[PDB]
Amino acid sequence: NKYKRIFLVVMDSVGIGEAPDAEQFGDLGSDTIGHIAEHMNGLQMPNMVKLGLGNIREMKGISKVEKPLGYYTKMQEKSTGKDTMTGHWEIMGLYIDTPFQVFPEGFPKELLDELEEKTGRKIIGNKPASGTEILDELGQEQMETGSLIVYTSADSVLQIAAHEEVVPLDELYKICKIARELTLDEKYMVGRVIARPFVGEPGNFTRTPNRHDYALKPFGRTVMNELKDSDYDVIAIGKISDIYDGEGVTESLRTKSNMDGMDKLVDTLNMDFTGLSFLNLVDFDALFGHRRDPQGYGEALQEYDARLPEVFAKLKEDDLLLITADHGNDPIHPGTDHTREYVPLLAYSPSMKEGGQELPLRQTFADIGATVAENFGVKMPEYGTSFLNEL
Ligand SMILES: [Mn+2]
Ligand SMILES: [Mn+2]
Ligand SMILES: [Mn+2]
Repeated sequence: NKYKRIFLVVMDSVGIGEAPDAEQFGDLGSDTIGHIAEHMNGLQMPNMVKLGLGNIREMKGISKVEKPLGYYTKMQEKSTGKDTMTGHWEIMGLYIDTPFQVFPEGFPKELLDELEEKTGRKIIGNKPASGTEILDELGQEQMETGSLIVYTSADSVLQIAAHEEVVPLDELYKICKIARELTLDEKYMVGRVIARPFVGEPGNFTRTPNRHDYALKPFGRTVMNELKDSDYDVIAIGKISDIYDGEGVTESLRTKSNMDGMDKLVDTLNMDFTGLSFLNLVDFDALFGHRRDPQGYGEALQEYDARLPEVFAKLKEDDLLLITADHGNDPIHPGTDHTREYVPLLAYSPSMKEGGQELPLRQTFADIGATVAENFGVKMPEYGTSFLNEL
């Protein structure tokens, strides 16, 4: 193998400007990093800059360097959707025609009608809400009626809340499995059905650790599957395992924050493995992009950047670091959805003694999967063109 270990970091939602097909999505003008940089009066990301972020695109506080540490370019999404699952599935070598849906005005009556028809239970709520908001509003009604609180977030999810002392956990799980079947329908296609059991009393409801997720498997066998099948390590950090529903994963490390994600990345650098370590930094999307909070987003990017020099120090000659994103989520954009954007790609190994160069623009995110597959000599994905030889 050219590289013994590849460290792949997805800065979730960290887009680098509207894609050629942004108009289709109502995403004209979208620019995640650029708008944040403007809000911050210049972003402080000296390490990403050293890698060549400004060489991809110059933005406020983010300038090009003469000798970037590694190779750089951006990637264009080929799949139809701009959601997390589509982006990640494409990165690992797939092409996804059918987009996952979001529901800012709640779910269509037709879906909720069938769920009622199959479960024998009434549905209340049917809107985007945090767990706390929806429970304060409807928790008491739920307890008194045995109805199901159905709600969503800004992402492609269908969440079902029920009090553990009113709806048995096992019954809630059965209901979520029914909802999971009904939502395998392109009209209602949600990435994830989530059981949200809760306990307590009016004015004091708490969601329990008995949350269960019902995800769809990737629409194809991914480069991760092939790595696992060839006895390579595939270490998933953060939301990665969930995003792929465990497919191709050999070890999964849960994280609770971006900083914790970087700590686990550091943990994997200290591990003797051969294969892939794959981190998702989710705070960018979950805490800042969807909440349209450019200040919080900017601070998070600066916090992430400050962690990088330790990563640089731990990389070996036969390690490769890949940093990218899965879509945009411009925190100064209308609405709460993601934005259709190019994503940055930075590829760095300490063995690049003379620094890196510009790569041709990646015409699909699957170019990452193809590169990983070629490196480890496993079956090449159907989509994607490897840039391994360019490095
Ligand atoms: Mn938009
Ligand atoms: Mn995402
Ligand atoms: Mn999102």
